[PDB]
Amino acid sequence: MHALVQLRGEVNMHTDIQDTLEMLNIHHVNHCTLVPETDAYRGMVAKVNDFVAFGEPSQETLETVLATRAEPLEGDADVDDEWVAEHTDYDDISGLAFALLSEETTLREQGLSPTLRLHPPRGGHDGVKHPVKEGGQLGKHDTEGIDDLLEAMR
Amino acid sequence: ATGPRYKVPMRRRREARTDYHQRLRLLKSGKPRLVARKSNKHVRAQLVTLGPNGDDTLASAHSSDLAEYGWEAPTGNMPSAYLTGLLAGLRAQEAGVEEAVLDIGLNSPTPGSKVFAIQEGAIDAGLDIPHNDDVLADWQRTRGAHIAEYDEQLEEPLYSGDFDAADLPEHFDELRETLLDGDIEL
Amino acid sequence: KPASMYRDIDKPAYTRREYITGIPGSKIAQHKMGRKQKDADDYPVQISLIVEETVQLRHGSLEASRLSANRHLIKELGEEGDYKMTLRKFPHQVLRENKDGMRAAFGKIVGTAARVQAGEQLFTAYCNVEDAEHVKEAFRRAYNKITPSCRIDSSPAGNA
Amino acid sequence: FHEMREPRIEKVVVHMGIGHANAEDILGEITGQMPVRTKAKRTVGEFDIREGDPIGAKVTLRDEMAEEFLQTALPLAELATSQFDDTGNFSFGLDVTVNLVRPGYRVAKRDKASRSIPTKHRLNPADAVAFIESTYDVEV
Amino acid sequence: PSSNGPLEGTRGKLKNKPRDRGTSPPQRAVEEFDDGEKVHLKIDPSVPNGRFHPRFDGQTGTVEGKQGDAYKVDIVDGGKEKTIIVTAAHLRRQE
RNA sequence: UUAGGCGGCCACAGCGGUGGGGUUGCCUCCCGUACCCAUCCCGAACACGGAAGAUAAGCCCACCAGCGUUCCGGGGAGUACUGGAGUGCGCGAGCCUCUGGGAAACCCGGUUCGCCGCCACC
RNA sequence: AGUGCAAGAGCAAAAGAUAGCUUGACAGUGUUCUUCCCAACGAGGAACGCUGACGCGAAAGCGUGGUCUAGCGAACCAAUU
RNA sequence: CCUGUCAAACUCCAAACUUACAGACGCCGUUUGACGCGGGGAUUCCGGUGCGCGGGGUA
Ligand SMILES: [Cl-]
Ligand SMILES: [Cl-]
Ligand SMILES: [Mg+2]
Ligand SMILES: [Mg+2]
Ligand SMILES: [Mg+2]
Ligand SMILES: [Mg+2]
Ligand SMILES: [Mg+2]
Ligand SMILES: [Mg+2]
Ligand SMILES: [Mg+2]
Ligand code: NA
Ligand code: NA
Ligand code: NA
Ligand code: NA
Ligand SMILES: [Sr+2]
Ligand SMILES: [Sr+2]
Ligand SMILES: [Sr+2]
Ligand SMILES: [Sr+2]
Ligand SMILES: [Sr+2]
Ligand SMILES: [Sr+2]
Ligand SMILES: [Sr+2]
Repeated sequence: MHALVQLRGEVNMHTDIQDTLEMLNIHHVNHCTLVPETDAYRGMVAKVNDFVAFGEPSQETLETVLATRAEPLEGDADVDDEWVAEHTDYDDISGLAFALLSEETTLREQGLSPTLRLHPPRGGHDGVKHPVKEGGQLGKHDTEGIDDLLEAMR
Repeated sequence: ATGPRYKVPMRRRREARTDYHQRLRLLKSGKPRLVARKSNKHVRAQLVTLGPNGDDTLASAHSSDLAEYGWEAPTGNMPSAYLTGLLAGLRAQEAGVEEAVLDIGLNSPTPGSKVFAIQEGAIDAGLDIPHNDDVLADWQRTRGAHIAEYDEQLEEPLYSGDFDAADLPEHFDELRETLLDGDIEL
Repeated sequence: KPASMYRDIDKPAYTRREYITGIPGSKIAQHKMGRKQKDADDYPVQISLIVEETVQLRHGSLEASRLSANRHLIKELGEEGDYKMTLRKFPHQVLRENKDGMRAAFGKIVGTAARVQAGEQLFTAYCNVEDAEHVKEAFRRAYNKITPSCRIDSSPAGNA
Repeated sequence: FHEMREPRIEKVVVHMGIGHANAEDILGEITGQMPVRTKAKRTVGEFDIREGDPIGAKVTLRDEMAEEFLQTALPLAELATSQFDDTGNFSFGLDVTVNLVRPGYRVAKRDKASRSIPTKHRLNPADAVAFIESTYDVEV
Repeated sequence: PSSNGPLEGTRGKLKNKPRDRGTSPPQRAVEEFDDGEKVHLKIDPSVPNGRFHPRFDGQTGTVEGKQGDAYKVDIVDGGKEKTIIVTAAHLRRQE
């Protein structure tokens, strides 16, 4: 399970690349989604590779982001352990986080919006003109790299 | 054989055993083929159908198994050919086959030949086959009369293993008589 | 005519003689020099002139450089010196010139050039350990008559 | 092994390559059977622009007709080793060609499953000069 | 294109690979297909008749009937539905 | 399939080569022209009639790789080329990095001297 | 190689050659594609049918001109069946 | 035999990639009716730039 965060806007990006993001439920810059590591999804992320930042997050990181940005399929009902417990097949965020990472379920399945609307990266990111290996923020990241980004955008 | 661009004919073409152009026209009928063939000593008739991995013979008769019904004569003549066609034909009828198209392979359409005798035999067995009567030898020749007379010009028996001296087309009759009958173990 | 007009590979390959007529003859007098009855294996030294950029070299340039090169090897080793040099490229690319504004512009045929990818050997000489410095000088003169910069690479020759 | 390997005469082809025929009559007598007309191909400067049209005649003899002919024909020539084919054939002269081969040559002349004769079963000049010379005459 | 005939620009698609040169095997020229079957369309260079417009080579249509021995195959050219008359020789079952 | 017929794929099956196989069996070569039929001339072929001989052809069985072909290993080569991205480099033609794909020639070693289907048959 | 003529393509027990026979280069009426990719537009063209009448072949079958892609023309008017 | 070079109108090979159909996942539609169909009304048929691939031209 990889976390996908759009870091480059839609203006001037190929339409088929923009439609792919939308199919992955991301419609805005800084919006994040969790995607299972299937061959079908693999092609999709590989296609949006240059306009996004992705990688597998740590259990803790996921938990932080869920507590801070997860939302109901509808409504403003805050999402916390009690919400999770009184609304999902899990006991708290951790249970959910674990099942997500292990690809046992999806946010939609548990009545949550497929998207995590993150905040701009505190202290800024590494730039959207270069990939990670070159010092940029685009492309696949370390679990640690992805965690650094996701946390700065908590 | 000469190089990458060399064109080798299909196998049955190199072997000079299958005329693919005639084959195609034959298959276009949608009907089974009455495959009439002949050897120096024997004559074979097969009812072949089209299959996924190759043709399918549904019924057949060989001149050899003609003796199996009381045939002490040679098996490479007209009477042999006709009776063999009839035998194969009868068996064809058994398996539910009702019509066919004569496939004489690489033999020539000579009027009165054996491939046509096989066809007349197969037709009498009740099989529907597009044909032309005035290309079939006259009844007597089918019976084997032409050979009897040849033996008349005796001085030395025509046949070695004494099956008889003056030969007998009446034997042809006895055998056909035995085949057109119901009993017969096809 | 300036080579700036043809030095680049900015056009389709135009070599089909069956569809092109009026092609001028090449000015290249010889592609094999020195003792061409002897093999290159018979020499301890093999030095080549390598082009550093991809380009097109008109036959008039091949002839000038090759000439000013072999000419030196002759003046320094003799009209029969124990050496041999080869110009391995041939000018296959036909060149045009539109010589009436831009209407019906397809040019008329005016020459030929050889396409040389960067890193390739244009010339190659084979000599004895003695004449090694003479061939290096022949090439210094040759690369002064062709568009790109070149490397004078010494292949078999560990007599440094 | 030797029986089905010992040579024989396949055909004796007598022919007169003229160039415009009336000569059929003699061949019809010296051989014994009807001759055939010979047509030509390609136009020829030598007033021979007509493609299909009589220009020669030939007679192909087989079995007795062939032998009975050679018996009285062979004595009329002075055979030499050069006059022999690479396949074991020879022609002298009015031309007289003799086609020699081994028994089952039919394998390459029949319609069904025909096949080319292996070089091993192909007659040889040496094996040819023999058979022939071994019957009413001399070699070289 | 310099001209607009049916065989315009079809040098490659209507030329046989050297080893596939020569009369084609009868089997595929007599193959029978059922309505609804998916069939790939590809002209056989060696077979003159029963062809469809070269522009359609590569289509995978649906047999919806017969007209004589030829088959009527349904395809969608871009967004337009079309019916193509084609003999078995130029067809192949899908999968 | 101790030798046959009809095929599918249509060279992995081609080219060339070696060895083995047949008394009433099979296929052949083979013997022979009264008939059906036949050669612009030839029973050569086609067609018909037939068993004195033969396993020399063909054919079938076993096998050889020199040529051609198929596939595989290792090397060439993750090279050449390339879809996506870049305020990376270069006067410039052009190049590079990241991401996703990825050859061809050729060399060396193996594989390949057909596979399969229906019918008939000591 | 040949296959009438551009080019590209097809073809070997043939689509080439020879011989013989024959007039399907036939009448009626369609389906479909093309013309005009997608996407509407005429004449023209092609492939594929049904009906009628025929040719050849033992028969399957082939023949809606020449192996395939050029060789073509509205309304009004005239002549013709 | 060896040795030196090529192809827009060459190809024993051969990508990336584009493309027909289908299944799966994704997205979407069944009160926001998608897909498709019929009808009313248009405007439009001087385009330009960057990037990639080009063809012409010294440019
Ligand atoms: Cl047979
Ligand atoms: Cl069509
Ligand atoms: Mg909401
Ligand atoms: Mg920055
Ligand atoms: Mg092309
Ligand atoms: Mg032997
Ligand atoms: Mg710059
Ligand atoms: Mg008027
Ligand atoms: Mg008139
Ligand atoms: Na004549
Ligand atoms: Na073919
Ligand atoms: Na044998
Ligand atoms: Na029309
Ligand atoms: Sr240019
Ligand atoms: Sr320079
Ligand atoms: Sr004989
Ligand atoms: Sr400059
Ligand atoms: Sr790979
Ligand atoms: Sr035609
Ligand atoms: Sr394209």
